[PDB]
Amino acid sequence: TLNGGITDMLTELANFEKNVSQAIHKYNAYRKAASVIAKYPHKIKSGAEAKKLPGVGTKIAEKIDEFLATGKLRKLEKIRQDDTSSSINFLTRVSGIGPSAARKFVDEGIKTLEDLRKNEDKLNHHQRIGLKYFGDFEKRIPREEMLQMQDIVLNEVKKVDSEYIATVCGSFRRGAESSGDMDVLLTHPSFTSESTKQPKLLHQVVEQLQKVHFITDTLSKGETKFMGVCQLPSKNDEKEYPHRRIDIRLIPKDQYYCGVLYFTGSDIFNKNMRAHALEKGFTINEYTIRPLGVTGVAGEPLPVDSEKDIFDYIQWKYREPKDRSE
DNA sequence: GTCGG
DNA sequence: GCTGATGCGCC
DNA sequence: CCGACGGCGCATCAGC
Ligand SMILES: Nc1ccn([C@H]2C[C@H](O)[C@@H](COP(=O)(O)OP(=O)(O)OP(=O)(O)O)O2)c(=O)n1
Ligand SMILES: [Cl-]
Ligand SMILES: [Cl-]
Ligand SMILES: [Cl-]
Ligand SMILES: [Mg+2]
Ligand SMILES: [Mg+2]
Ligand SMILES: [Mg+2]
Ligand code: NA
Ligand code: NA
Ligand code: NA
Repeated sequence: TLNGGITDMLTELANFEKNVSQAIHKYNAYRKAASVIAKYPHKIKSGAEAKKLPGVGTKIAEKIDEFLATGKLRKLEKIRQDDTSSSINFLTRVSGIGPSAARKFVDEGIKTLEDLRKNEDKLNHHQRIGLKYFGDFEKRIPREEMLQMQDIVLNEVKKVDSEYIATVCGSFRRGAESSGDMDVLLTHPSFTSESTKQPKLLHQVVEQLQKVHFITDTLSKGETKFMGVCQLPSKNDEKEYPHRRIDIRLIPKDQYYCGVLYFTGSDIFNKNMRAHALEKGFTINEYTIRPLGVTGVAGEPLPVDSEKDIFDYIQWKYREPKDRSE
């Protein structure tokens, strides 16, 4: 793609800052620069040209100058040749191992998948699951399979109570031809900002999905969020489907539009949308859009009747989910 | 790492 | 148990 | 050691 060299470089640096340096703001700066550069509709011919974009400063402009001149960056060469860095970065790819645990493990000489397997007693349940399905979770899900999964989920939710409404969000709702995982937004009339009437509204759905063997394991679970694992059933003498990650989020029904905006993403579109909201004097989360009063504190939630209404408050032209991907 | 108070 | 900080994760 | 930077759910740890 156009300017793919540059956005790959900046992404790789981003992941280094997050996973090795533990520098989440440098991670976020590298993410933002890559984002702006990717939507820039010309070939970047210099770092100066790039510097003009919001989120590109001197140091990134200089890196872009090097890469444009040489087709590589020495900094990233050194990082790739550092075995310790590589090991730490690699371990964070296990679901449940973040930058902190990855550094702890590598400090104790645990550097490979083999090592994690030999030292399974050192892992929490989440991590054990991340490891068990490490290969599967590296793979994307074709949209064809996402359709089957949607259909299993909607049907089983329908069977618990026909008043539930389940919406597959994330990259799927953005129309992607493959997805990293399944993200499901769930609402029920009994759960609103004003009132929780039923207990166990999420629980009911999860247990039903476990009962039909769709959901296979649980990473974490509370009253409104479920993180876990699921699997399509497969046909005889045909290899199984990979196990997949699934996220379910129960949102107050009167807050559907804020929730579906959050859960549709992308992640960087969300952060950028929320960033623009702050400079417009608003704050947005998955529940509400609120005005910022001086003293910092946010005021009452503003009424919202559509996804677009949230765009309106901050004066962004509406973006279809298609055009919310990076 | 970048931008803005 | 609490409050608050950290570590994991989600978009 | 200019500080903010998007915002939060679930699990767990420190200091009560
Ligand atoms: N864009 C910047 C740059 C620096 N600082 C901070 C860092 C210091 O804690 C404080 C005062 O730094 P200086 O004395 O360097 O700023 P001066 O304006 O006094 O420098 P000069 O003597 O160049 O005019 O401001 C800031 O708030 N915003
Ligand atoms: Cl940082
Ligand atoms: Cl809403
Ligand atoms: Cl809120
Ligand atoms: Mg997803
Ligand atoms: Mg997800
Ligand atoms: Mg994601
Ligand atoms: Na810039
Ligand atoms: Na991880
Ligand atoms: Na509108």
